[PDB]
Amino acid sequence: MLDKIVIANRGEIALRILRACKELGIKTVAVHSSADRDLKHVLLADETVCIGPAPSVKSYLNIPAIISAAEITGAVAIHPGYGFLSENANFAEQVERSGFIFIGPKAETIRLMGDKVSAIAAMKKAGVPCVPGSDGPLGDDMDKNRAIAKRIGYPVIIKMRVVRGDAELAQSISMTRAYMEKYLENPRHVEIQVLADGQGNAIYLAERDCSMQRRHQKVVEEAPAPGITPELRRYIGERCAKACVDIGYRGAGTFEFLFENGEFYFIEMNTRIQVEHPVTEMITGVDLIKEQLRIAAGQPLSIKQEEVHVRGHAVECRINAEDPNTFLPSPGKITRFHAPGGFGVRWESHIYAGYTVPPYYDSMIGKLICYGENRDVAIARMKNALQELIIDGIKTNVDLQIRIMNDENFQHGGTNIHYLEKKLGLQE
Amino acid sequence: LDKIVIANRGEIALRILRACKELGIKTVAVHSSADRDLKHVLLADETVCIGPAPSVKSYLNIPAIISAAEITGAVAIHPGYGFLSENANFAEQVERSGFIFIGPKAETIRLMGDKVSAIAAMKKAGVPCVPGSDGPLGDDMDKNRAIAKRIGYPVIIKASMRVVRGDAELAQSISMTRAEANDMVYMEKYLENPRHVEIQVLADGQGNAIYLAERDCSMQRRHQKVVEEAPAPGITPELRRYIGERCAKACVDIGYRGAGTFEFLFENGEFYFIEMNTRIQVEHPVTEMITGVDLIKEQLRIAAGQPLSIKQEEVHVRGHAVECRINAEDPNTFLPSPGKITRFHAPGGFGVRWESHIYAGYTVPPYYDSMIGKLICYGENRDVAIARMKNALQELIIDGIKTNVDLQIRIMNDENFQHGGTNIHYLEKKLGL
Repeated sequence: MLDKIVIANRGEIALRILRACKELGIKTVAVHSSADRDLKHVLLADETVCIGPAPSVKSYLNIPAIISAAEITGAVAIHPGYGFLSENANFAEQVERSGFIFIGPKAETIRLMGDKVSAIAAMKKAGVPCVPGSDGPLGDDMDKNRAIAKRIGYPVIIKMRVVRGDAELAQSISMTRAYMEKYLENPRHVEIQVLADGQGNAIYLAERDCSMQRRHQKVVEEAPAPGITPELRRYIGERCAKACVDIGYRGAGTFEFLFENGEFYFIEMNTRIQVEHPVTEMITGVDLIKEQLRIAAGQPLSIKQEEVHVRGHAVECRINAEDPNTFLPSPGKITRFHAPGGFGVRWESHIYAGYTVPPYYDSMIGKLICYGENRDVAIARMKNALQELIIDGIKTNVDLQIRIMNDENFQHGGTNIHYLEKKLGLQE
Repeated sequence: LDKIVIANRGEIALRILRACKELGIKTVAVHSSADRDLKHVLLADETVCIGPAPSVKSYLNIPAIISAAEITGAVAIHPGYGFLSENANFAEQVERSGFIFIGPKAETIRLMGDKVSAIAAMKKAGVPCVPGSDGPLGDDMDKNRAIAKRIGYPVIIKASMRVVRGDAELAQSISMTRAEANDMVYMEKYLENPRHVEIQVLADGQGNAIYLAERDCSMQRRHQKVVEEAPAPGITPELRRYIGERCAKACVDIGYRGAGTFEFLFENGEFYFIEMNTRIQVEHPVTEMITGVDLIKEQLRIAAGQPLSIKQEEVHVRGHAVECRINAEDPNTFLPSPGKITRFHAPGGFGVRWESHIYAGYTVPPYYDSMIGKLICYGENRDVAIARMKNALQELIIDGIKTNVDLQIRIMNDENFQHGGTNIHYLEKKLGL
């Protein structure tokens, strides 16, 4: 076990990491911006270091400042959390080069997956399903061209016009010039959790559905994904796990796919922990942060795939300080706060009564996660929980969350990536 | 069930209210005037002030409770734990008044409510009880020693402090015991260092009953439970099945209906019946963690007439759970220590469950008990559960009053508690009581 580590992050995720550390007896060092002196985790850490002024560029994105805090404290490793420098290669490189342990994949691995090109290339070489297309630009031979569209399967997209049958091809292409790709009108956002030890072992931890989005930002997450069967689960899961090995992946990562008509289409890989990891912990019982830490300590993968069992259902609602009708950040002082409690209710947040939400950072202030033996139960608990939560002083999206829980479509399951914006009338 | 009355207060009342909500059941909160601000009361569908502060006048007031049910059109009453939960007259009146009592029948309450009757009934069903001479002792030393040999020393001679540890002192203790005290004496097995292991059951009132593993509640202070855990350390699947089956049988035998618990003394691999709690217990959540069953919802299903949903084969023990009761009390006297909570922060995290009605600004009344919350942590193993509890206790903030938080931390820090299997006297010994 790692003796002591630096938590290069803030807010919710910093507190989540802190608890994992404490459970394993790892000392913690909280680096913070002058404006986060009062963060809950800061108050609970073994040591603290002010790394700069408020602005992330000056604090949280200040590499030298974080490396230094590692060095002066005698820390052995650094945990980037999510966001910030978690997917910054330079950072990782430096960390190691500086003699520290980066709690994530290798910098090479990040570069690899960081670039969309190298990424799909690797995924195809790996056997992971990517979006089908022309495989290079198209020409004049519409006798030819139409042959590939057939192969692709309408509807197709010329890139950007959409075509559905032979007929509209010609003009479509012609008025376009003025590549081809398979078109996914109503897909779901399905992503797979993986863990690899760098030592050749890799397992997948089922999937999560994150279709409820606004501006390409996940608002509600759930696991497992409704409609996904074991075979489908196994097919994709195995493939993701194989890819890990192929690319020499180390740590926790997520393969995100678009899902439609029983098929998956690789979008990207997050080479780090995600916001929504808790839903997976609930249905599998695996603590993902602890595994991260173990893998970092050079330990082999403790879990065997056949040991990974999905039970029950879990839902996550992100709680943000923002005006629910403008969607404008809503920084401020929380005057009154009451967290929900009970069987199957998990609350992940650094906020407390009298805490002031700075304006400098992102608007997510907490995550509420409910688990049940089934989806209906999970949902029912969520509703209750949302009603117990109190957060006064600022505007939040609690009411919206409650409206989603109350949506028939949501309750039935299977809504697509467009539903939310559409339900809100964000299509205009 | 359409609507029910929560005939309790505090944490348990909130516990129940959440279960009714998930089930779509309508809630009626009855409260004393001093309990206007309870969290559950504020969340209930309907509220009714049944009396002034004092329990005798509100919570224990039968006719007030019943009337509240009538006027609201409720179909059942949930007694919770304590108060009137094990009061046969109450159960009886409830039913005769046209409401379903969420608990066993009054007769069962009476039966198990009388030690004599209870023991009597358990022996019958093959539930292990404390061994004894089964009737007064005669003046034949040959047979007396035979009885003592049968039970196993040490024994204690009771008349209708001496510990008999062998044959050499038997005769003298018996004589000496009569010389002192009708005047007849009896012998009983002496249990020097037992643990307190209790078995959780559910019965539908239709021939089905299941056991849901057990709980170790050995950490007690002045006979009050401080920490509870499940499963009990050192209990094998064999030993579990053995006592579990016995207890399910006793249920059928007595025609038990609802949630109930059989408490035992456990020593040297044996169980010895102490008593049966004919209601849900404070410590039920640790069972829910490791089995995944919502006991409060099952009590409601059962009351609705549903038979058991779970089959014994479907009951699985997974992980470990530890519960720390949190009380507002005087550290010397242990009496309630009432007042205004100025600052409050609850712990959170994976495997962390907090059961409490308290909140910042909330005032703890002097009228009731000192319990203000229950913190339960779960882990894939006991060690993890403890670690989590240690951290959770550190995050918990309750200002403005005196609580037993420090004592809980000391306990979690105890080497013996960490080793596990301490007995019923450990806590007081440690504390010097």
